[PDB]
Amino acid sequence: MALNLQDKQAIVAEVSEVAKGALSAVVADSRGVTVDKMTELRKAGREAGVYMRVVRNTLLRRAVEGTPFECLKDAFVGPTLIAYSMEHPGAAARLFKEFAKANAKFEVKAAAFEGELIPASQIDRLATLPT
Amino acid sequence: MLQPKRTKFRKMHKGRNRGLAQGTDVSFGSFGLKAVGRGRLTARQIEAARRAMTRAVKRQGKIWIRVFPDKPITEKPLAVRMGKGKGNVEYWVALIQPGKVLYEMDGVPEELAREAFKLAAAKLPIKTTFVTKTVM
Amino acid sequence: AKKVQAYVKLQVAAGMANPSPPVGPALGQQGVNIMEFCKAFNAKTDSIEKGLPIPVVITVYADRSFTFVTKTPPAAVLLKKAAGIKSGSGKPNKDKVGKISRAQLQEIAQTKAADMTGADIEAMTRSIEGTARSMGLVVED
Amino acid sequence: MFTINAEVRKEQGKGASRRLRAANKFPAIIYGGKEAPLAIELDHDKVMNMQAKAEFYSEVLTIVVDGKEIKVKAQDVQRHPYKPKLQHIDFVRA
Amino acid sequence: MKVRASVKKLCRNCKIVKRDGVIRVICSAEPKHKQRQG
Amino acid sequence: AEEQDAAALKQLQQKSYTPNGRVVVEGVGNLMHHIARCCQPIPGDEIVGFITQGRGISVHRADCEQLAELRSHAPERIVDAVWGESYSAGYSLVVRVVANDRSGLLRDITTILANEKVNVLGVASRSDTKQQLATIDMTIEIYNLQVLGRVLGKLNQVPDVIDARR
RNA sequence: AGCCAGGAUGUUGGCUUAGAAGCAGCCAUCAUUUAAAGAAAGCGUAAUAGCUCACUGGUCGAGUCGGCCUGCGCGGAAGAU
Ligand SMILES: [Mg+2]
Ligand SMILES: [Mg+2]
Ligand SMILES: [Mg+2]
Ligand SMILES: [Zn+2]
Ligand SMILES: [Zn+2]
Repeated sequence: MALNLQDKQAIVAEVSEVAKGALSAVVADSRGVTVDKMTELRKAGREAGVYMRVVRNTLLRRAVEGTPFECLKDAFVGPTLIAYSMEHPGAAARLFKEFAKANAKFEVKAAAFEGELIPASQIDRLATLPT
Repeated sequence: MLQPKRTKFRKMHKGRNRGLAQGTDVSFGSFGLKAVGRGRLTARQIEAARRAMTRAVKRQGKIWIRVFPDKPITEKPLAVRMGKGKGNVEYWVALIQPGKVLYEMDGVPEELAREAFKLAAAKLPIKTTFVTKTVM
Repeated sequence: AKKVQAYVKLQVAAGMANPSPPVGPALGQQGVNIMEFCKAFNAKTDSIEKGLPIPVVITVYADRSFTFVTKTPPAAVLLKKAAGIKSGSGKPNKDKVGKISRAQLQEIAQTKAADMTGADIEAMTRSIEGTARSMGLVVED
Repeated sequence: MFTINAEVRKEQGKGASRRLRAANKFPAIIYGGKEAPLAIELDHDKVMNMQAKAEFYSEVLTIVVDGKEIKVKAQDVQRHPYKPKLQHIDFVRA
Repeated sequence: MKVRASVKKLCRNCKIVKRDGVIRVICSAEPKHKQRQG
Repeated sequence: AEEQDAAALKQLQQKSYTPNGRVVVEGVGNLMHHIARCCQPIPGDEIVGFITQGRGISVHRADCEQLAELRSHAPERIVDAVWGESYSAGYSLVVRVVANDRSGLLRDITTILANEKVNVLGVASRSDTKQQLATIDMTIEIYNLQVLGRVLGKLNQVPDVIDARR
């Protein structure tokens, strides 16, 4: 991996993404597949395009380092295998339950679908969204 | 085998091999095989080295042979006594001092060149080290 | 959706019913019979076009038959009748064998969009272009 | 660009040079222009490190000697015949 | 057992080791490759 | 020694061996013609015939250097054409084969050339002093481009051969 | 460094071959979904497949990597009362 600069840039990008958004979710592909990669990514593409980065890089001093800048509650999610999915278009989109669905339909696990932050929530399969 | 096509004299004195080389830099090519060890490279040995290095490279990129075996080394046959004049020229040698670049090489990666020169070095009787085309 | 049991993409032109010389043992390696790749194979083939190789999933289960869903034919065989020249690589950079325009490539691209694993069509188009280049056809942008 | 630390030689001669070499230094000299030639020692390893780049050979280098930042280009170098070493360096003032 | 003046890692799985002051290539992947200095 | 002997034998054999629809120039067949040795077309990527003063037409293979020169000099003697009906024999392949000379490489090459259904009309041979590179040009006769390609492949397959081309 | 996963799509890139599907070889050697995944480093097949690797994210919590410098040493190093 490259030194300081690139990482910093990445962090900045992540922060920016966070700023332009609201709802998010988590996923932990402990035994996932690149075929199953093309369900979530595919979905994202369908929704609009490339913008939605899965950004699997949940270090205590990388993705957690950018957490102090925007939405401080995500620091506790840091440990273990995780991939943060930030949403841009539409306030509280359908992408939260999507992960859960994927998990259900053969993907071993999905970080126990604990979710992220809209009312500072935790592990709840919230069907109530704008539709 | 490398050998002078014509000469003034058939037989040369033994002489001595003290001093360092003049052909010290990698003049032509990019990489060089620099004789650390003092001695004399016979023509045959040189040829062998060349074969090794050319083979190694796979005729990709050019190779130079800086040393030339210009000195005729004589021998007496077996069951011959010490007088009766100086013996006949069995082979030709290049007196190598420390510093003499023996082979140069370009048109290759560095690693490949090094590998080639390892093989070449094996052939040779003298200790040899890898060198590069230095600026100035 | 289970993982690797015995699924593999391996067949020549879709019009050629029951290919014994090209595929032969490969399609009937497992318990699936040779008779399965003709009646069931040409059912979906007649709905579109013949003379083109098209891949298909061969998830061989224990219960005789297998589930299958056809995908999309390659740009390889497409770039011959549509492109012009039927040859390609060997000496691409030394001398240009053939050449395609971008518009045509783009057009070709969007028909395959069902099979492609791309977010935007532009990306797909560029991939196609790249493929063409690799094959040995300098794009006329 | 390159700041080289040099010290003026109290003793010049073959033997002195040899001694310097032994003690991880090497004799160099500065010359050029109206000024007289200035023979210095150079701490060897640092110089070697510097001269791994072609930048060193091309660009003007700052030899610091007795609190004088002498701007010199490296003019000619004596390398050791069979070792990654520097016998001696010539420096032309720029 | 090869016993050479020159012992060398002949593959990535070959491992040099000094036993009783004797350099030895020992290899899990290929028992031909195992060597000794002698 | 054995290898050398074999090579010699092969050479001898070659020597022993040595001892009109073809080219329809511009929609009119049966024109006095011949393949030029500058580059010898068989099923080549088009041909061109230079109408000579004596000996009729000389076929050159299209995009030749000599032919280009001729065109530059005077275009009116040149005539573009098809490679006729493919002459039953369709002769003339010279195959230059560069190789690293060990004791028994040339012989091997010769052997490989034989057995395959190729009429060996001539074999030019020399060892270059620039290294120990054996270089050889086999004047051979064969009925198709595909066949030629196959032959080339076969030649290549003998690992001592560095490159084999016309 | 161990340990847990992935190591995909266009794709069987084309071509050349008898076949060649990362892997007889020859030539381009791109883009895509990308956290990252070589038109593939080695094994592997009649070719597919399969198994490792590079590269990637976690796991873990301190240095580690490999030159080139020389010092001393080790092997190389078997004989006869
Ligand atoms: Mg003295
Ligand atoms: Mg013991
Ligand atoms: Mg010893
Ligand atoms: Zn081994
Ligand atoms: Zn011609």
